[PDB]
Amino acid sequence: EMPINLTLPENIVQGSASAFVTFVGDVLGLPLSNLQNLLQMPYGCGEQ
Amino acid sequence: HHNVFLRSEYGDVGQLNLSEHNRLVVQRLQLPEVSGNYSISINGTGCCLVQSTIRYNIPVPKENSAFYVAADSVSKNCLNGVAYTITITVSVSYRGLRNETNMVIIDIQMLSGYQADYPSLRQLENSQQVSKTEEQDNHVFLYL
Ligand SMILES: *[C@@H]1O[C@H](CO)[C@@H](O)[C@H](O)[C@H]1NC(C)=O
Ligand SMILES: *[C@@H]1O[C@H](CO)[C@@H](O)[C@H](O)[C@H]1NC(C)=O
Ligand SMILES: *[C@@H]1O[C@H](CO)[C@@H](O)[C@H](O)[C@H]1NC(C)=O
Ligand SMILES: *[C@@H]1O[C@H](CO)[C@@H](O)[C@H](O)[C@H]1NC(C)=O
Repeated sequence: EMPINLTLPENIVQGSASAFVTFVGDVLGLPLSNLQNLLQMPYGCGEQ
Repeated sequence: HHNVFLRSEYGDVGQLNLSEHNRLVVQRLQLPEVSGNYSISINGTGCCLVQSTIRYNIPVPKENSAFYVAADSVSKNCLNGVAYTITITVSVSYRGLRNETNMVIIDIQMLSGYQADYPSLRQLENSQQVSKTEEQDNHVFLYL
């Protein structure tokens, strides 16, 4: 029965705030539909 | 078997069920109040993951010592306010205690209604300072 420990930082831009909760039926289920986009950081190299 | 449910001090937000069918699809929840006091619970037998994320924007927190960057720009054809052509120049330096730095990525967001100069980007490329350029979704990425 755990609460959610959320605290928006001070000096925050008004209107830009969203609280999301993600649930998965399997432990390794989240990295399935986002395989092309595991990370928002851009690509461009061989290791990337 | 899993049944999960979220509560606030005013009511129950969500009541979801996880079973053999509901195993590979992700469940999305969005809190209507961003500063509330919520509590989740999962009941049943098995193993599950819970993720809680907060998304916001901050106004360029350049107040502490960090990987030093100083960005500015100049105009050349300034006319009646808005200038048709802009010239962006940035300065980068490293101030950490590490031995030596690795490859770095610089991202510049376009100033609202503008677009990249492809000849300028390719001139930067053929000059030997940036090994890769990229432009997409009004962000220009240079890989140093
Ligand atoms: C989590 O709880 C701590 C109290 O131990 C609090 O200082 C913090 O602001 C809360 N939120 C985050 C995101 O750490
Ligand atoms: C179990 O999940 C199914 C999915 O449709 C649905 O009947 C309901 O959400 C759950 N049933 C329960 C908790 O009895
Ligand atoms: C929210 O609920 C928590 C539960 O422990 C408690 O701090 C209090 O009842 C509420 N806090 C508020 C309304 O700031
Ligand atoms: C870090 O490692 C480098 C070797 O690459 C060498 O200069 C020294 O052993 C270390 N310290 C500094 C300040 O570079």
